[PDB]
Amino acid sequence: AQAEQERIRMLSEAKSQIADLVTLTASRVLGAELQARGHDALIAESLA
Amino acid sequence: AQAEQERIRMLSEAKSQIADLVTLTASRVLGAELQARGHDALIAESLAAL
Amino acid sequence: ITEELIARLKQGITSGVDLQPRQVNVGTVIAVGDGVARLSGLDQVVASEIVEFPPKAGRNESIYGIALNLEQDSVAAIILGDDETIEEGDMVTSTGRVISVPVGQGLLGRVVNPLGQPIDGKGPIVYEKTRPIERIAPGVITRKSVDTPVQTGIIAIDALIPIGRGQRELIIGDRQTGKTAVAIDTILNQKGQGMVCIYVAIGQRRAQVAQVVGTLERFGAMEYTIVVSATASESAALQYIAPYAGCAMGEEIMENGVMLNGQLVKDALIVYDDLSKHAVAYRQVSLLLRRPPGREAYPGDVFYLHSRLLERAARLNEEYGGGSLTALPVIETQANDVSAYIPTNVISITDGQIYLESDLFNAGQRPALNVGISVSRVGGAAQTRAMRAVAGKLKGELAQFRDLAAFAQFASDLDATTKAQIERGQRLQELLKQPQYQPLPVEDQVAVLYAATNNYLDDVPVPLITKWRDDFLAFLRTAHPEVRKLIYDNRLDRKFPTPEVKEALEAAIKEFKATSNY
Amino acid sequence: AKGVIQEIIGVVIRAKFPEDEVPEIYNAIEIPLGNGDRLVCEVQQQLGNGVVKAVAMGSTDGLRRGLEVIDTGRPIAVPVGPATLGRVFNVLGDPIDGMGPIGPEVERRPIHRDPPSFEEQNTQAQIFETGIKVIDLIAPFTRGGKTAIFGGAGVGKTVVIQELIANIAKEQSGFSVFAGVGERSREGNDLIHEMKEARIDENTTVFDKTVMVFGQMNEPPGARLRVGLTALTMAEYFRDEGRDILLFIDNIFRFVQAGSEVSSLLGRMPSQVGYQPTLGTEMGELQERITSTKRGSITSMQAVYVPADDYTDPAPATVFSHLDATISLERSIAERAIFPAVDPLASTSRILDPNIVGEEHYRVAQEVKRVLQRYKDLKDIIAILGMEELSDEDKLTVQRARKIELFFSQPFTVAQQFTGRPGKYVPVKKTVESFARLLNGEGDHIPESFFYMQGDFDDVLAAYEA
Amino acid sequence: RALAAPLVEALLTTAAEQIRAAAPRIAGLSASEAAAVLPADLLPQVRNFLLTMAKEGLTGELNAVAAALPGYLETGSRAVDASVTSAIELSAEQKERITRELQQRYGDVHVTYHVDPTLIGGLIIRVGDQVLDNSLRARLSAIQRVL
Ligand SMILES: Nc1ncnc2c1ncn2[C@@H]1O[C@H](COP(=O)(O)OP(=O)(O)OP(=O)(O)O)[C@@H](O)[C@H]1O
Ligand SMILES: [Mg+2]
Repeated sequence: AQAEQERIRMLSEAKSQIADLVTLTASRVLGAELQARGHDALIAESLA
Repeated sequence: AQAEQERIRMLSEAKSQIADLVTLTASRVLGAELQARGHDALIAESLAAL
Repeated sequence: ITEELIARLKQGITSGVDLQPRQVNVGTVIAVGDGVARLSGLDQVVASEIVEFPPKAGRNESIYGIALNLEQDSVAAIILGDDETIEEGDMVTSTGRVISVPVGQGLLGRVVNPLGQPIDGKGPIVYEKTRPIERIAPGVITRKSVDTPVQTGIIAIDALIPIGRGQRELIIGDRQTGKTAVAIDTILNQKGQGMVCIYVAIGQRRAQVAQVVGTLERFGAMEYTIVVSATASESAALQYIAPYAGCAMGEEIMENGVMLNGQLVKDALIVYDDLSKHAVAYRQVSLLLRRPPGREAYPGDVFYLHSRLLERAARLNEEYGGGSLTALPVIETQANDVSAYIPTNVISITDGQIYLESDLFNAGQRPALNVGISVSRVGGAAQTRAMRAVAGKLKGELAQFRDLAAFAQFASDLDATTKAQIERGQRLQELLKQPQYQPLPVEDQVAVLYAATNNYLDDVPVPLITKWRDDFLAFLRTAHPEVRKLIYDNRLDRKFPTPEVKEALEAAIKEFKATSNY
Repeated sequence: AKGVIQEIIGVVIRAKFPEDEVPEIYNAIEIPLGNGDRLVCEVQQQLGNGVVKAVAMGSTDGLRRGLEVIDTGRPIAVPVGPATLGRVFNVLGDPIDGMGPIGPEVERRPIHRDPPSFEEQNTQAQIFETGIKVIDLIAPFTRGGKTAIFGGAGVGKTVVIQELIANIAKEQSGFSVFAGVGERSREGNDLIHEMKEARIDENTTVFDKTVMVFGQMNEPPGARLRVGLTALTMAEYFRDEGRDILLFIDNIFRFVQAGSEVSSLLGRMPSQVGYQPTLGTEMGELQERITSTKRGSITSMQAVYVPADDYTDPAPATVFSHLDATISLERSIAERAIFPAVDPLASTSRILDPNIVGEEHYRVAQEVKRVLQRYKDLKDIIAILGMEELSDEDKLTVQRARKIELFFSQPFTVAQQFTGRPGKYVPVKKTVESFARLLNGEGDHIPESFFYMQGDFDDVLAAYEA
Repeated sequence: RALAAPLVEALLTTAAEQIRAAAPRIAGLSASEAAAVLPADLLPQVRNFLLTMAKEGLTGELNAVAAALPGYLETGSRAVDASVTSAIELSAEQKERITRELQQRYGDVHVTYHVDPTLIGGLIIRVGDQVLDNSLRARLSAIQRVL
């Protein structure tokens, strides 16, 4: 029952996952150029 | 003690799960980015890497 | 505190990976035989690495292989999984690790592959440490003389052929004789003796390993038992590396220990269910690799094969931890051919033998030990002082009966002393007879043997002797619970038959005999 | 997907395929012949540059060094289904009986399949109810277990097979499979086909409930090697449906021999006495598909022929490593008109322990075979003492032993139309109760020959009362 | 024909090696320009082959001629299988680009192309027994760092 702490902890989309996606995909994997409209919406729809 | 150990294991599992989500969503992302542009840029970079 | 997760991440992402492309060396499969691939030019491969065979079209998994032969311009890799999928031209990647197996508290009550992958279907293995297969033996000065006894639970073994922690006793027998039965009885008897049993099951049928695991679970012994299994259908590489994985899992117990019943247990017992099948698997591996054979087609380094495996079973001294690892190799001879190659090798390697004969097994002596030839070079050092003090007369009388064993059917027309010796030997042999899955604790065995060596079963007829035991202990289990505890408490006393326990046991035996009729 | 034959040495064919289309390790080669039919080979070793070494499965007495070969991609595909029931097949699944070929609509399954995983295996051994008193008492089978008969000819082994098929088909659904591996074509065929077609049960012939696959001695070593796997695939189809299957691999040893030859011609380095290095693994890949899963159980009762009388030989030892029960048919029991020639002694089974069968079953099975533990050793004494006229109590033991030896016999349903006696199906509980009550002495009132061919002690009593 | 193998193979390999070595220096030359560029110390056929292609301006393809040069006195079967994996299906000009950058490994050896769509970007270059991966290595290295 206390394991619901995981569910309440993971509700940090803006805090962790969005920035982690941005940094991982732009700075590390590819070059710094990440400019295409719709990545924010894609991240939002994929996280859900 | 086993409940505490399982709580720690659940925290580790949550970390692994969010890692899986960030990796999978970063694989979904950058697909359209490469489709729009830069598909040949990576090819050229790798060919120069030889 | 999700901010801790965000801080631990986003830092290793930014500066924890090199991401620099570099040439890596791979190999091409150029010939697939009966489970053997050649891998062509895969350099920088260690002599026993576990190559990967990465997934390709039509195969969503990876079959691993062991690069046993590092030839020139070729690397003959023995395939651990199924060879029917690997084809010529397949790419291989050399994982830099020699085969390692997960170890620790996590692998208790779980059936695993020799690679540490669970096959009981009860979830992933929980672990944090991997121990390497094929490590060097502990060493000469690292060990200590074997003193603590391993209570088998069978009167014959525990009284005449002692097994101690660190002693390597060989269970050698002919086909269906009770070798796995003896091993399982030993495993079931360690319920409260602070030992972690391990069962390796090299080359056994899946049904037999399943029934063994079911027996162990049914008796509650699958909370301190690790079951490895490389069954007959599995590739020869898995059967070849099964005992080494088992003994690595046991060396983790011996060196670091695990929390069993809230106590740090550093003693382990490992049962190699068939080294006669492990040797066959290694012979198949060698002959498919075209290595030069020897006697009975076994490779030259097959004595080395079992020697590495068994010489890692040691009794460490107090400086190195005080742990232990008892090994119980099992061998299936053919027509009692002890002089065969693998049986002689393992007999020379081990510190003792438990000869199980088909003649005694068929006759009715269900624990089919042949005490005449079965030896334990540790001997009395692997027995409690109580059992050591009581079993001497047992051994002497059994030897005397064996000298007169040809005379049992002519007992009537013999000397009075010879007839008495024959009758006592028959009673003792019937006493040593034991059912399956009924191990007797040390105090019960001591009580029964004290009643037998002293003239107390003389009036009981031979066919009822077994029944007598099965009643007497029950009596001690219910009527006189204190005498059993009294025996168990001073079992380590140098002069075990101290007057208090002597009077208690005498009174218990007399009270039982007076009430019962036989 | 088309290669060219390079070398032909006996029944080993080397074929070079294109670089990117090399066949897998167990695919079929299927060499086409001029006269319309094809020679289906089986790959055994990928090697070289597109070159595969394969076993012929046929004569190869009409093949050049340039013939094309058409890889089939999949291993030897055998027809499985209700259609392949009551029919005789070869190693390739082609029906060798008089009736027509199997229709294309029938599912074809690969000959090589993975045995069931460890998780699916039963955690407790279970007795297999055959109905035969001596078999279900002395040497009980195992659900998904292996049993071997050690008997020659004229001891009723074929009739035992027929009754086992009939009993499993009546009490359970009980479809049966018979793989004659390296059998005499006279014994295996036209003396098994005719006897099972003539034998009938519930107006249905035994042959109608049994599949047959026959790889005989005349066929090349590969055919005798893979006939067992063909039968395993056919039985495993029915096992997947949950139905219980009884499989008779006649001369499983001839399977091992076949492999040996297949290795000797393949260039494999010999092991032990000429046998193949891959002996244990080859036997495991066949004996591990014979197991009792949750859905269904393939119970097997094989036949083992030991060269000379050597049980030390690697082939019998490897066979015995995978055996759960042994049934020792004897000439002496058969010639005494005892229709089931199963010897009460020399017939063991690991199920005979009180934990599985039960304490009463073990107790009586030890009570019997104990009066015969001496094999009535009194018979030696009777020979030079005439019983000393009579034994103090031994004479009773002799009477009980003779009565139980007569009682081991049972009228078989398959022989019901031969000897004119109805077949008796005896449950294991009835057998244990009957033998226990006979050993108590209830059977000390009836004379001998009243136990001669009767199913239960109660059936013997009815006869005494009437 | 059998006697040809050693001598003809050696001469053809020498010509191929000389043409490949002089390909960088002798690029876009003429008869006199490559005569002053390409070393005249090579084989009598080698110098002629180097000069004639440049005289007609086909000097850029002269290196490709070297590719056929060994195969003229060989079975021409030892061409590296430089497999090229890329998730994006590649056009003909893309494949020409890859082969022309890949000739630095031996020549234009046997090159096979695959998709493996689960890759993202990049391309996996498997030349002989050396593999260069540049497509999904980054993400999975990152997931290893994260875990
Ligand atoms: N101590 C015993 N008490 C009672 N029955 C026993 C005992 N030991 C063996 N048996 C009987 O003998 C059978 C065979 O024993 P077990 O499986 O232990 O032999 P094994 O030597 O391991 O044989 P295998 O070579 O087939 O693995 C058991 O199933 C059981 O019926
Ligand atoms: Mg065993």
